[PDB]
Amino acid sequence: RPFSDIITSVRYWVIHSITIPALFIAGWLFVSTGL
Amino acid sequence: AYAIFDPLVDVLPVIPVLFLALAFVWQ
Amino acid sequence: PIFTVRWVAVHTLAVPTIFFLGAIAAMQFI
Amino acid sequence: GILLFPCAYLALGGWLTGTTFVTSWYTHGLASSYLEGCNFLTVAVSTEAQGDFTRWCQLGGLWTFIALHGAFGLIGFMLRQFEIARLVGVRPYNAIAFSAPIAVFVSVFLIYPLGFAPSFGVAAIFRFLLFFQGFHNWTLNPFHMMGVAGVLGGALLCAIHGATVENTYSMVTANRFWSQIFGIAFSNKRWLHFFMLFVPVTGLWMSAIGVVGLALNLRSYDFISQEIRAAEDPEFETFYTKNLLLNEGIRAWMAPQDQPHENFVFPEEVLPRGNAL
Amino acid sequence: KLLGAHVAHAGLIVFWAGAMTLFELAHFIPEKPMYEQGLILIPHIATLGWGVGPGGEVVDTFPFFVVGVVHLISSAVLGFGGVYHAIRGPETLEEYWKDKNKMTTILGFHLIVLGIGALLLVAKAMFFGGLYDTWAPGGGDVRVIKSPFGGEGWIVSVNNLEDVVGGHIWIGLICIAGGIWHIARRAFIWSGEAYLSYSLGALSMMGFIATCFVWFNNTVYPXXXXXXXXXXXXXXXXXXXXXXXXXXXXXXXXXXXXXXXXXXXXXXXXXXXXXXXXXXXXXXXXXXXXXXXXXXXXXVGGVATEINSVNFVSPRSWLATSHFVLAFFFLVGHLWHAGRARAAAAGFE
Amino acid sequence: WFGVIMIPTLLAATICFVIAFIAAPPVDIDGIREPVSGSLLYGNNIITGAVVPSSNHFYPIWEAASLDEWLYNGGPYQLIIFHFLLGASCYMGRQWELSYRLGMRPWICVAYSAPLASAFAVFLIYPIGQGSFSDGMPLGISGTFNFMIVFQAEHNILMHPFHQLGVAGVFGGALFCAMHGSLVTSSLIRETTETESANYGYKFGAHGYFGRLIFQYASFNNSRSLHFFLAAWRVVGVWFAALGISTMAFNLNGFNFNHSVIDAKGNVINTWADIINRANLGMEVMHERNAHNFPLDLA
Amino acid sequence: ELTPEVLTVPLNSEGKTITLTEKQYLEGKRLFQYACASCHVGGITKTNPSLDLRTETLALATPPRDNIEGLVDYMKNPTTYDGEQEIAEVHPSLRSADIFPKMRNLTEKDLVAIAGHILVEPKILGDKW
Ligand SMILES: [Fe+3]
Ligand SMILES: [Mn+2]
Ligand SMILES: [Mn+2]
Ligand SMILES: [Mn+2]
Ligand SMILES: [Mn+2]
Repeated sequence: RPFSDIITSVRYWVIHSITIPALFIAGWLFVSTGL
Repeated sequence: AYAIFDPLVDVLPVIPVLFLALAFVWQ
Repeated sequence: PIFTVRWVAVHTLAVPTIFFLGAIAAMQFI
Repeated sequence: GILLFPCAYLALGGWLTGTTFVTSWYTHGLASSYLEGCNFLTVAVSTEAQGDFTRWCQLGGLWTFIALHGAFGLIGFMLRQFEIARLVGVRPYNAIAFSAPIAVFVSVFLIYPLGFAPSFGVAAIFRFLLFFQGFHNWTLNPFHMMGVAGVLGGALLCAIHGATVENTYSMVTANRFWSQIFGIAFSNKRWLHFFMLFVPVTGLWMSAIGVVGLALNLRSYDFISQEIRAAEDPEFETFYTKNLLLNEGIRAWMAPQDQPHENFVFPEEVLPRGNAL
Repeated sequence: KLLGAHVAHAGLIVFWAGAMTLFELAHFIPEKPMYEQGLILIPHIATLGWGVGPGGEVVDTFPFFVVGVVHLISSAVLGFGGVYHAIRGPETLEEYWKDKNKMTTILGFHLIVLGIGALLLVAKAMFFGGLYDTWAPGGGDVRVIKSPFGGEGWIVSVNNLEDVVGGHIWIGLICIAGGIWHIARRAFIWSGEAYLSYSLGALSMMGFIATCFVWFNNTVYPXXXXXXXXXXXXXXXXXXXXXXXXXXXXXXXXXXXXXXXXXXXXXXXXXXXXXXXXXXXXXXXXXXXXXXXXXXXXXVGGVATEINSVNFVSPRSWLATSHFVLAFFFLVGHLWHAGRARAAAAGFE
Repeated sequence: WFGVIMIPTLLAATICFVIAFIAAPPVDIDGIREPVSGSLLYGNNIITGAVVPSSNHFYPIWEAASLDEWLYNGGPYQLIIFHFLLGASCYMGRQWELSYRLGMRPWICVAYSAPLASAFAVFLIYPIGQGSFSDGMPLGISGTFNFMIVFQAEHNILMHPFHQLGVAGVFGGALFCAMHGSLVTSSLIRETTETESANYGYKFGAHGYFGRLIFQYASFNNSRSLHFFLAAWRVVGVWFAALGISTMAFNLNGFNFNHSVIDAKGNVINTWADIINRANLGMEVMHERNAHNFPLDLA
Repeated sequence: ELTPEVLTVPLNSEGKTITLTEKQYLEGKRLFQYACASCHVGGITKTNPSLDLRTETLALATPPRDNIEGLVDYMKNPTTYDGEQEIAEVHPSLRSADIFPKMRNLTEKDLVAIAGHILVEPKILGDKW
């Protein structure tokens, strides 16, 4: 994680933003309602 | 059916000035 | 600081915030 | 400071885990499939035990790890007094943490514990029920009276100072001179920045007094029984001590369900407390 | 944008309170089990809403459902087109509002609008319905006509409930005609903030008072009270005991025992002739139904203020803990705001 | 000095308070006292009705007999309670008058009084809903352990809604302010460069660098008035919550919780929330001496 | 854990027995707690000298209302313990739609529901009530 320091410029960062919310829910609602 | 009358009465003062003025900060 | 991660460390433990968000919605709906 | 990162990860990784995927089966029952009014997690079974993660974390291991990694890891003031006082300066805030946060936890895990199984709660209603039933068996302590006076003395010192300094650019600014407007009302501050020193010697000295009072009651002290009023009741009396020992002596007798081995027959419609029901 | 902030607020508060009443009236309305969720539908009957029990469904839902729908469709219609003063046009106006004392006196002529709007809405009963109290059904008439006490008397809805309507026609027509006519000059710092704090401090004084007056003397018959879950509860314990033995006059702890202790200045017996022979059978079994649900807070042990299971919901307890909490919080922020106006022209932050 | 009432309220509530506490030296021991309440009831008198007396009580005019009147129920407390509304109102009215007229200090009186009149107005607001008698605050006022046991069962019930927010701010703010007043007092614009001769050297007259280096770990105050916004939050966020939960606790209350009890077939599993919480309260606290006998629904 | 043996409430004092469903028990649990729990919170009684609806109190009735066909008839035709004084006006019943405006819509179908709900409630535990 190089680049420059953050403050209030980086939001979703395009990719890995909606997929991050689809990968977490793919291991929480699954490992709870049918593990 | 129009049974969603109870969902438009409460949200008429729950959402406004709580998500339409707090985040926007217009005033 | 580290130039290898530094800031990217606390987010690893904060990942458990979403794990508890889905487990609480699966036991309340069923 | 790598220890503080390994402790804040274990304490936050177990607290959020126990109140989402745990149980008890050794002491009542809570955290039922992530649906509880308190989301408590402690239990503490009556007693190397086993060697698993589901069987070992059932009877205990939950509070046994939160009190082992959360109390020993501690740090905070111990990690800041060796990094701030070495770079910047003023290691005064370290004294307040070693009494208001260090003694507050080290007392509930070294006094009530092994002095015998279930120690205390670690939640919202869990720590509210243990401080209600635990204070029922004792209460009216002399040392615990200081711990309650400090929480009302340091909070009032910050409220009377925060509302007097803000109302004291413009003609106000910030240079004091409000020692004549408040002095004619109640006492007077000698200044000298003693506003921060008095608040630190109030919240730290109160937490150290309340912790010493709770560490004594468990390790066998006195507390209850005025001794003077408990022996002087031949017939008609009634006071603030006779109505307190009856609202805690009869309330703790019935509804007993804490101990799963000591308690047995208490109902049968012949227990204590009788007024109207 | 001072006038537009009042319009967009009146249209958003009336359409939010009206729509919440129309969505609740169609959600509930069980059959006979009332008093179950109806904080907005309750004050309606005290002016126009059948009598005693539910009227029906077709002709009964006309003055209740159509009256609320016409109030929200006429409020949101005026608020939708009125919110144009907060988005465009000329910022601020005066015509024939500059913080002037001479112009502030003639302005704010809402005394003749609120006086002729509170006396015309109350006296409308003697021309249409007549509320529902005192007797058993409905039927306004006569005129009981300051008449009551000069001090703070919220519980004025005593024996004669007709004195409530007559107290609006006298104090209203004298306030509207005396207000429009009123339009040393050293009477506090006249301003826009000083008039707003006094307007909120007086409105909150009537809110904290009505949060008890609308839960004690009359106000609403379907609702319970602290004197209903104690007096009726004693009447249900004495009527069930007398049916097995009778003769109320013993000692269990310190007088009273069964009923009537006689303290202060009254006998509290309520006529010993109506206790022995009695004259209630259907009215006594109905009153004991409300006391068994409590008013303060309805909801192994039992089911009450500590450890419950299956119940419903409290009556006026929701209004005396949501509106009363909002009235005591707004009054604390209004009286404190008054000090910011008196120390602005003679101090400044 | 501005409002002519504080000199006639605080003086009457301090002379009558010291006179009542002396009449109970039969069994005080500096703790309980007030042994006059073992006859008929605690203090049922039914003083006034609905929003207190206004249309025209036992206060300035005892009447009845003479000495047998002031020794029954509330007695002198009926006059002392009337002084709390006059003393607290004057303690906030004169505070906001000897600040703006004396120099320049707006507010800080309406907010600071929110905490003082939070418990003072709570003793009067309660009787305006449940019982206008005088029960609640023990006559004479000593220790006050009854308002920590009774206010647990009912008339407020199990605290776990609004009273759970204010109790965490006043207690948690005493530990946060203890550190804030200790760091600045350690090295800032009050010393840090005066007496440090290993004793007490002569002083003669760091706050901008110690406000972001010590309170780091994530951020900082980021404001010169951020510390004043934290001290005002412990006097408003916890004050209006304590007064708000008490003002609503007349008959409605809240409590919630009820009972989890959800098994496989349907029985009673129980847990720490309302099953074990109301077990030590709905049996020990529900044992109020011996007053009730007829009623069973409400104590 | 609701088994077919628990919800097997008797249908007579002779030796019969019906067989309700998981949908029937859920129907009576919301009707007996929304218009009867106002004076029967947890099966207990607010206006009676210890008159619960346990299977030890109903069996002592005249006739025994411990069945599903005996308790259902008692709902509309209310009694007064000894079964001598007709309390058809004192207590709310299905026959008195004038006083009980709650069960006005309910028919003889919801009668056997609130009855079987009381009996089944006593089968959840071993002896605790
Ligand atoms: Fe400071
Ligand atoms: Mn009491
Ligand atoms: Mn009671
Ligand atoms: Mn009680
Ligand atoms: Mn009581």
